[PDB]
Amino acid sequence: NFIWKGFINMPSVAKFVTKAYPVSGSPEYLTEDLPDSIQVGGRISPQTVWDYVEKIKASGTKEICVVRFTPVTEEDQISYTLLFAYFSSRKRYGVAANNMKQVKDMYLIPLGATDKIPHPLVPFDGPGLELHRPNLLLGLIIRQKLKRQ
Repeated sequence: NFIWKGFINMPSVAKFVTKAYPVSGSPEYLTEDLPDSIQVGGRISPQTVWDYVEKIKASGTKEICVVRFTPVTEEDQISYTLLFAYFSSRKRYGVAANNMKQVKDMYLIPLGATDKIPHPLVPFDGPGLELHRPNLLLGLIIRQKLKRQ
């Protein structure tokens, strides 16, 4: 199942619809906690500003929910690729500006072909990403627990 379907809008440049699939959180109903359109507020220094995720981790098998985005239409895939191309070229991450209900901060991570997988997210605990991937935009959010029902 897709956990969330909705828009990812960076004004003018990338505006598109995308489905969100779990990568490092247990998937059981979280569409409640997310709006329909995600406005991209700006940027953040990914290569150094790992530290905020590191500051979050207190325990042993602690997850912050990380999802991958797939565009639903051939049309969405162009805008998708533009937003990816936008951040990947500049070596920055996207940041969401929208009223964040229980989410404090949310980030879009352009993941292309990395030899070492961005280290501070790799321990997934639950699902995970495949080795044969396209260029992917990931959503960085919050989960805790695993098997819900």
